[PDB]
Amino acid sequence: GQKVHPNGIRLGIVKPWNSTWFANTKEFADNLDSDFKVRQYLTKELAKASVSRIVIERPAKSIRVTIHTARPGIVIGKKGEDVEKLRKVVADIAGVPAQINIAEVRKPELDAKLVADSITSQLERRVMFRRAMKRAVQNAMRLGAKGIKVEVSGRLGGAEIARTEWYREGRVPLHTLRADIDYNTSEAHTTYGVIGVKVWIFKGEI
Amino acid sequence: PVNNRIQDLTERSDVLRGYLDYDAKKERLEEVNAELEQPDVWNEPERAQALGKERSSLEAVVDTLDQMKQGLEDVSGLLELAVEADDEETFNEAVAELDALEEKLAQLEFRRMFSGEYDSADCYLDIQAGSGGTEAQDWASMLERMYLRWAESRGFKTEIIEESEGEVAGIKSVTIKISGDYAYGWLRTETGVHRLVRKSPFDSGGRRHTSFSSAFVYPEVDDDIDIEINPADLRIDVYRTSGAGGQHVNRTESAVRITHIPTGIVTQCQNDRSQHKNKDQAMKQMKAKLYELEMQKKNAEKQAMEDNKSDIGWGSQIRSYVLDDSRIKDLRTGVETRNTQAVLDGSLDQFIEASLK
RNA sequence: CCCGCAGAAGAAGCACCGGCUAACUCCGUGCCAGCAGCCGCGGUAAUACGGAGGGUGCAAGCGUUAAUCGGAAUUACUGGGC
RNA sequence: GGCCGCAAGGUUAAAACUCAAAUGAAUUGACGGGGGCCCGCACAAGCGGUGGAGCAUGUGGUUUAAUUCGAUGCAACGCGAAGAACCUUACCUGGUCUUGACAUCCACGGAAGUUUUCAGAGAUGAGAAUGUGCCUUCGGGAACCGUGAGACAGGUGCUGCAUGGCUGUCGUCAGCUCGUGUUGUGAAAUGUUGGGUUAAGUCCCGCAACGAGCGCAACCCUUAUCCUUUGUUGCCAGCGGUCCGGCCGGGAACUCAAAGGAGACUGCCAGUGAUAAACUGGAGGAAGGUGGGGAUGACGUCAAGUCAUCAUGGCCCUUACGACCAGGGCUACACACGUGCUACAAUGGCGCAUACAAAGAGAAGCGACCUCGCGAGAGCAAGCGGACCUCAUAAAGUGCGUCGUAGUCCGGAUUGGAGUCUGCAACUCGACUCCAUGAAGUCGGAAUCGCUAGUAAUCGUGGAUCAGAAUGCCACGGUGAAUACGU
RNA sequence: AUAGACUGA
RNA sequence: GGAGCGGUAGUUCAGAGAAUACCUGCCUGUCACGCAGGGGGUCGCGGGUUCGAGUCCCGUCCGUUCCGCCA
Ligand SMILES: [Mg+2]
Ligand SMILES: [Mg+2]
Ligand SMILES: [Mg+2]
Ligand SMILES: [Mg+2]
Ligand SMILES: [Mg+2]
Ligand SMILES: [Mg+2]
Ligand SMILES: [Mg+2]
Ligand SMILES: [Mg+2]
Ligand SMILES: [Mg+2]
Ligand SMILES: [Mg+2]
Ligand SMILES: [Mg+2]
Ligand SMILES: [Mg+2]
Ligand SMILES: [Mg+2]
Ligand SMILES: [Mg+2]
Ligand SMILES: [Mg+2]
Ligand SMILES: [Mg+2]
Ligand SMILES: [Mg+2]
Ligand SMILES: [Mg+2]
Ligand SMILES: [Mg+2]
Ligand SMILES: [Mg+2]
Ligand SMILES: [Mg+2]
Ligand SMILES: [Mg+2]
Ligand SMILES: [Mg+2]
Ligand SMILES: [Mg+2]
Ligand SMILES: [Mg+2]
Ligand SMILES: [Mg+2]
Ligand SMILES: [Mg+2]
Ligand SMILES: [Mg+2]
Ligand SMILES: [Mg+2]
Ligand SMILES: [Mg+2]
Ligand SMILES: [Mg+2]
Ligand SMILES: [Mg+2]
Repeated sequence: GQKVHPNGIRLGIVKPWNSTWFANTKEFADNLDSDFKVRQYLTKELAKASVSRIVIERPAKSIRVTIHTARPGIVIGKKGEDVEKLRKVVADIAGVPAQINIAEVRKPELDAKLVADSITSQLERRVMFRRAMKRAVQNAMRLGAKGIKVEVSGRLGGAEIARTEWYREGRVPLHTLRADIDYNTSEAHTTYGVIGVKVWIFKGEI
Repeated sequence: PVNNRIQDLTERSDVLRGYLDYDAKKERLEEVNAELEQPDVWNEPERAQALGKERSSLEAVVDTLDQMKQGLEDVSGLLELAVEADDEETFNEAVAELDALEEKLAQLEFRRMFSGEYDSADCYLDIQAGSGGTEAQDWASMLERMYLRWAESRGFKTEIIEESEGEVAGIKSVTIKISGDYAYGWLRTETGVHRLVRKSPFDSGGRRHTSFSSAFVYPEVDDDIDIEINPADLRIDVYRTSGAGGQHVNRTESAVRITHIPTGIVTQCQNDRSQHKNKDQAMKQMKAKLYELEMQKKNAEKQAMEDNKSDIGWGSQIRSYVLDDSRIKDLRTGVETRNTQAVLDGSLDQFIEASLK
């Protein structure tokens, strides 16, 4: 039937949070909305920058945004111009002084978000779904992932009846809480509808 | 809003001009005046008087529409002099004149729907399920419910004459009397087979299925024969009783034979020994036969209209009810209504108005 | 039959494109109109209906119908079965 | 038609027409009122309910200008809705607007703004004053309001049978598959079957299978025991004094608070078992065989639900299917159904006195004390962003008295009058209080539901939504059973 | 001992 | 034409009741069957007797019977 979100079920055990700050009931909603606006802006500008995830931390009267990307060069820009411009807008949205830092996600094949984004981009460019899924699985296994599961659902190939396909290699234990299961989703807006892509990556336990 | 009412009546007048083609009626009047103006028309008085009455009929529509546009101009001018000068008296006067124009226009609007002797007679609706089985019976039940609700909205009386309930669901056949002013004229165009396209609830697989139900509207008739035979139209001849006494030497003129002079139907009675009783029996039989003749005259439609009743099945649809996609459409009139819900309970007048054409 | 004159000048259409079978998209329709040698297509996102663009096969011919044989080893003598 | 026969009929034996199949063997599932072996409050044994009454709430139907839309066997019906007087609102009536309520963008005019009248139910419209500011290459403008474009905005409009995402369900059922090898012409089979065993495709052994993956189990939270830390706002063993009140002096004992560890592992003993797996007991231990509870829901099934959280292909409307405002409706009522609350009383109603809980919330908020009002509450005014203050007397229970089997000193529906609170505004249509009245109902037909232990039954308490509006939902503890021969 | 039937995309 | 019999729940039958029928609620995935709870006509139509009428009496429609002959 329905499956629990691997990140949510492992939030306190073997996973970190994407937002780490303490706030009372008065400013809890305001901080959440500001973080949502900051993430929406950064994702839109850095969509071509291969940003795996964004971590927003709020020190005393400050906001430190760490952007994990597989292409640090484009995000940083020449002489830090791009990150400085991003820092200005993030500070404007948050209302408190901002500090944007860039982290490098080495081995981009072993990242659920990057694989899902790549598959959706290929599907939008009318690349065969089976070819994209097999290549993604083969790359992850070659790089050293202990297991990967890729699921693509929707009107595959323009068929009037939607279907769900999935390829799994290695071990992908979703019932082991001490498993470092990296899970992420993405959607591709094709000419026939919306196609959803889910990626599970198992990189070992503990 | 009164100016909008003026425009609405202007729209009604303009479309009524197109429907009744008063310009074409004037075109007919063009050659009507050719022989009426000249004195060479009373050689055949039928040619003269009939054209004179036809000219009045043509000019009835033509002049009323002319007075309609002229009246609308007058109301617009009066309201311009009223509202701008704050003359509420003229403001109310133009409304009354505008109402009078609507009455004149409505007369010609009702003229088109005036057709048939049974136009004002009470209508009788018969709905019988067809292809679709139980689902067709349910469609028939859904069909009669909206007809009853439509009749109630129009104020017409509803009387359930008979209903043969379906074995599983719905009703196989219903006969309902709808009584009201021009009830037959309103519902005479709802005759035929209606197609329902929806996923069958009775089907286990839930497949999209098509069902058919009929709707036959027959008008109010006299349904009674009170013809009284005439002695001048009857010839009575007495003769010897050939049966039960025709052998004996002594025979009396107890046997009678009554022959209807106009029709030619012969009737003879020899049972009783009294010619008067035999005459009475022959009178009853002959009058009964004449009663049958009038009944057969009424039954002429029962062998013609029943044959004209198309089979309740594929290819006989007059209106399509696509509930799955919400695209109810009358193929005869080419009218498509997206709101399935309204047509399912009332608002059938939308298709009726186009069907009056 | 040959020799001269003039001028590209006087000269290309038919069937088909769902599979069998070579050739794919758009638009209109909506179990209607219709197609169809068989399987079948059409009930609101049709390479099967109609039109257009493109293409395929023939060509002063192209398709349909009628008739025979073949495929049919499906009357088996060559050459079948209970 | 011919022949045979007493007859029934037998024997020889077509054609028209109709369909694209009919048929044999074998394979995988599914099913059987076939067989064998098992499991689950599935029956069986018990306890308490519903179906009868009143009321609350949802739904069908009817009505209506509208009674907005969706959810429909289990798996819809106290459902989306964790809360419709206005708003919400998507519906109706009426009055209005049309690059628009909401976005980008061009040009022009303006700061923006802050106050007063003005006619309208309001939208809106007509004014009148006030300021006319700030960065400033002082060159600009920046922002924020209007005007005129027109590319565009907008839709809770249709299709969940085009879709993403999320969810229900079989079902926490134990199953579902793959690689290679092998068998069969093939669909397929094996593994995954079989003897045990288990909650389990759990484990052992055998075996043309050898291994692997998703499933089971474990890892996670919580509870039951102990140790180590820390001792305040929590605690009071030893004391000191004290108004006797942990109240101060004190103390780090204990309860407790939150962090790290120990502990449970068939680890050990006996018996059976195929020298295996396991099971039946036993010791010790707080806990014994998964100690209890929760989270965790495999391949797939229902074209299951949601286009109305959202996104979304296509289709549809654009001076209207868009937008604003006032009022009304969603609360309508000849009926039927579902889920609940209160009762039909003595294991009880009422009056007086007196004990024992847990959990949670609080700053446009929780509200102490005192005074006033019979009461709902009103006035004044501490404390608390909290182990500190407030919400905040828990009730059932125990003692005494009374009622004495009656439609009653049961029951509190309905109605009349008078008020309090929120809110612009309780008429439609809120909650609560006081006086007055006192309906059915005396244990409920066919039928039907839940539960195996701190469970059922019963008693109170808190929270989300929320200005106000719970018998619903979510959570917290107090007393506390009966029964299970068995399939 | 009793126990019937599920139209048609 | 004469002599009798009748006319009552939607139907068939008793004298205002029974069976069938028809509602409502159950059972069932749904129907049927089955279970449970209900309602349904004021006696064909008129008059008269009667304190009192479906009943008794008369007339009338309505259907059922048998007879209606001898020369
Ligand atoms: Mg080809
Ligand atoms: Mg098309
Ligand atoms: Mg041959
Ligand atoms: Mg053969
Ligand atoms: Mg013969
Ligand atoms: Mg039982
Ligand atoms: Mg009840
Ligand atoms: Mg509703
Ligand atoms: Mg909808
Ligand atoms: Mg409202
Ligand atoms: Mg309003
Ligand atoms: Mg669906
Ligand atoms: Mg082989
Ligand atoms: Mg197998
Ligand atoms: Mg298996
Ligand atoms: Mg076994
Ligand atoms: Mg296993
Ligand atoms: Mg084995
Ligand atoms: Mg023990
Ligand atoms: Mg588990
Ligand atoms: Mg569906
Ligand atoms: Mg639906
Ligand atoms: Mg409601
Ligand atoms: Mg109310
Ligand atoms: Mg607290
Ligand atoms: Mg009382
Ligand atoms: Mg009573
Ligand atoms: Mg149990
Ligand atoms: Mg609360
Ligand atoms: Mg509240
Ligand atoms: Mg409790
Ligand atoms: Mg049958």
